[PDB]
Amino acid sequence: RPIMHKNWDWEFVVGAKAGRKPAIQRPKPHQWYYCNPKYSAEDPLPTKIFPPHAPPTAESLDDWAKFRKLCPKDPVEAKKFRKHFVRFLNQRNYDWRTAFERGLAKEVAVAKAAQRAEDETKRQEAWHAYRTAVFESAL
Amino acid sequence: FHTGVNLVQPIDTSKLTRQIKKLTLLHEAALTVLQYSNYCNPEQATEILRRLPFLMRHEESRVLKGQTLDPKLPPMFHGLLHVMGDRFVQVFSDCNLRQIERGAWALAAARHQHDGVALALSEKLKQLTQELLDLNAKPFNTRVTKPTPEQLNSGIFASRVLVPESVNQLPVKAVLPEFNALAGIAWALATVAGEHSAAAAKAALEQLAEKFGALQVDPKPLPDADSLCRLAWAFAKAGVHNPAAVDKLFHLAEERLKSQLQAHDPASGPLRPRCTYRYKTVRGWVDQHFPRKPRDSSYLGDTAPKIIPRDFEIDSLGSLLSAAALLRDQVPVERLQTILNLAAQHTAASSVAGGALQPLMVTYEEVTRVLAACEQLGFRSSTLVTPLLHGLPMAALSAEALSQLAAAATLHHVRSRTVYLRIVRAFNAKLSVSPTLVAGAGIGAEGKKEGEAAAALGAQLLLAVTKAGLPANASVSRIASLV
Amino acid sequence: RPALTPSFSRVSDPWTGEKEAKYAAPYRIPEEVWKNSGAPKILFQDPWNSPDYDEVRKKHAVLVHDYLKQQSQPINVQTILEGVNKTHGLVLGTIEYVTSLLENMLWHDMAYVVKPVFSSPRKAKLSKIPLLYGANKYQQVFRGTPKEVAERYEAARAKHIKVAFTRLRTSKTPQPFRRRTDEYSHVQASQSALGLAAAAA
Amino acid sequence: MKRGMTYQPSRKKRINKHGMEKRLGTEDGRLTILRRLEKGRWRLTVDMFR
Amino acid sequence: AKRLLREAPPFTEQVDEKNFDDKDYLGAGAMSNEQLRKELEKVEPGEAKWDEESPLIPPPQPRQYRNKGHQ
RNA sequence: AAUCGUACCGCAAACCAACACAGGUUAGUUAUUGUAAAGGCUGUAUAAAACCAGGAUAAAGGAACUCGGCAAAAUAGGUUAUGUUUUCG
Ligand SMILES: [Mg+2]
Ligand SMILES: [Mg+2]
Ligand SMILES: [Mg+2]
Repeated sequence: RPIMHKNWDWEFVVGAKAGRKPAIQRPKPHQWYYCNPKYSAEDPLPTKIFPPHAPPTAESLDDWAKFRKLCPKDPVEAKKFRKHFVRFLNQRNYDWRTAFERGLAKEVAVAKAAQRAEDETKRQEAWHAYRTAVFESAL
Repeated sequence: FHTGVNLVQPIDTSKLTRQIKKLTLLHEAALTVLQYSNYCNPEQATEILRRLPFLMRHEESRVLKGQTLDPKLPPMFHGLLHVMGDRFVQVFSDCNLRQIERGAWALAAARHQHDGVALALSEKLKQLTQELLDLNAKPFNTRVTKPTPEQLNSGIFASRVLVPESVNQLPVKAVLPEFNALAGIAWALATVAGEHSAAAAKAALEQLAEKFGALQVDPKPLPDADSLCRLAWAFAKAGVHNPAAVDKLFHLAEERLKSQLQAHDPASGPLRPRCTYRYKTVRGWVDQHFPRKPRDSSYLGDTAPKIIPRDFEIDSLGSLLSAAALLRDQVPVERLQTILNLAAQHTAASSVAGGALQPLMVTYEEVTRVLAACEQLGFRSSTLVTPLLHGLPMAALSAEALSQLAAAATLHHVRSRTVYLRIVRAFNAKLSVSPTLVAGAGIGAEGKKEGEAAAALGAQLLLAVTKAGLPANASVSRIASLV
Repeated sequence: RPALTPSFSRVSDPWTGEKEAKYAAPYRIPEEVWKNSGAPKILFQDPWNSPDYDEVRKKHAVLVHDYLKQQSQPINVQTILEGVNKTHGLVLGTIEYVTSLLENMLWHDMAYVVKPVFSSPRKAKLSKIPLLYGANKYQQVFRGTPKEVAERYEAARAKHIKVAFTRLRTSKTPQPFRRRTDEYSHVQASQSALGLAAAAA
Repeated sequence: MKRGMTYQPSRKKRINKHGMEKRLGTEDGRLTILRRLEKGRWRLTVDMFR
Repeated sequence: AKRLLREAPPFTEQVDEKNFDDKDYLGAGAMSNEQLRKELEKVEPGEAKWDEESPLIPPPQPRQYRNKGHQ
């Protein structure tokens, strides 16, 4: 079994394409796997739950092993300690999405600006050729 | 004031500082380095260099039990050092003494050779040699209130928050207060020196050796054991020939070892080194000579001290003695013998509490490093080896290592039945049958030994035991029968 | 690739304060011949901006900034214009354009200006003596010349110590705390690989 | 102040205050159940479901 | 909120800065096996006695951590 | 290793107010120097009445207004040699 899933339909992830379960509009972390349009029953199930936005460097994380070492011995403090650890894990899923959305926005803006420069260059070159023809025609 | 589009710099200084302090992976470091390496001031450029050696070790430890390190990382680690090395040279003229220490150490620690840095360090070492070895020299002061125009070029004061600084009262009667700073820089110059910068590095070090030898005073706080080792290896690597300087350096090491033993009372407990205990404070950090009690803070999550050793330890004795073997010809025999005896006394006293033996844990790498120096120096002593064997675990060692250890103990005339039994018992449990004897692998050696190789290891162990004179036991009898 | 004005005396600068076009006809003609003839003006000059309008402006600022770093004393805008043109050639046309670049540097603390001392506000307003500009080797967080920056830092340092101990006395943390937000996702990992490929190439 | 918000729903409160287990715990509650059986109401308690 | 009353628990990546080894040592040019055999044979079989040891010897004690002064 | 929750709304046109109600509704997180990344949202067709509501400007005078400086306006901030009163803070 792999640790992370690698085959995602990126049109579905960004939002241009509908999912395999259109009734679900905002998948949960454990619902992403079965909402993927490229779902297959032959692929082995990953051993951990990650969203499509997670980086490939998360395969070396072991969070519950560290939690046990930090476990307080007083049950009253232990319950609150565990509650904050679960809060930390859930928030980490939505930090990845925010970074994912900001990172893609910068790449899109760069590409759009580059196209704008090329279009103006072609228009100016075409006009210059037309201007030259006018002078040549008039001798 | 810093709102809008900056036509000169792509990233604001304050934001760049935030990213540097927020680094935990090499990929994140590569993202920052490959984009804004040309806009870092000396404070930012040197901070990245110090972190990189630690980030490389962290990733090697992130690998789980059944995984392996990504092969693309080590090439990237050296790629980032080279890029930062170039920027270090560009801003080298605006660094402080402390900043130069950070940048030089990072490259030397990573064993990355850079001609540009070596040439820059060579000129700096010459300038600092005549200033830091002067008798009328003052310690470096971090309490700056109104910086000079040249201090504004270091980038320390371009901050929107409080700048941490040491709160200690600087000594006013210290001799050569910055000797440790000079020793580290010289060692880095030797290590970072390349093929085209070797001549310049050697010339600068030779002048330092002559100045060091022609000195009639000793620093009031004696140089740390780590600094002494670094300076000794700076001469050894560079090939500097100066018996006067070499002898003086070993004299300081001898003096420090005696002082530690003189001021030790065995009734208190096993010998331990003197260290500097650094704690976090409101305005920065404070250094103490003795530890505090454990404390619970309402705001800090960690109140533990940073321990910076000053006296010698087994780790440093294996590096100082290594340098001595390289520089044997330049050291009088009398001084070498005195240091060797002091080293044995330091080891014996560090693992004894009250009237009973209390072994101190050591690793196999450390033991081999110490023994290798002794073999080169031809020093045989049972008071230095016996403490090392008691504190050495013998559960994960290969069969070959156990055989070598038994031979070493016999040659050093170690007389302890417990040590011999712990070795033969471990060796017997690793010698398996099938009709071919197989010797298991382990930390000590790579691979397994089968057939004659296993028999040879058994014969050597039996020969060592027979010379030692151990009474017959089950473990030895089984080994003899198999071999 | 600087272009000359129709008078063939200077180059046009990329900013909104430039009221002169770029001559672009295939043949060189005096202004008086074609300006009053009645022909369309777009046949002789280009009144628009270049496709690289933003990139050119950034390059010009770096040239001005680097030249100031090489200077050892504050100088006038006229000296800056002559020095840059001599070093690289005819690339800047007016002192007003250089002033606009300097204002951006002043705002972000990449440069500083030395102002005279006047006895009354009205004398200061009516004064016409040119100003002197310098440059910071690295970006700072305080305004003014290096002497002024040092004074401002000293006041700031005292305030920081005052605030930290007041917080401790009133049972607050001496130093504010936050949580570390993870800003490394799959997009960032792919950007790093792209960066290495470009650097290798 | 604006009035008319005297109902603040709570599922645990509703079951504990008017549930079948509560009505069967006292003699008066048992009499209430009989009265509702006599009148022939289809739902006896707010707590009832199939 | 954004403002914490104390340091957050160590749930993020923790980079360790303890016990960093960067010292220089000798090579691995040790003696050959045959040389060791010759040395052992040359050892005189001195009939000495063993030292008087305590009946129970405690196991090795771990060493305390160390840092560097390049802060 | 079984069992129950997992769709959608959740400062709201979906919950409490008879309503697609300018009201009420707990906790956790995020960008931003003088600003502000991500994400989210969107109004039948005109105009040169009186009058009403919420703003802006105003010559000379400056409380003459009125039960009443109601409302509106106003250098509003910081450091002071000296003096007064104190329960001495
Ligand atoms: Mg949902
Ligand atoms: Mg008026
Ligand atoms: Mg009146």
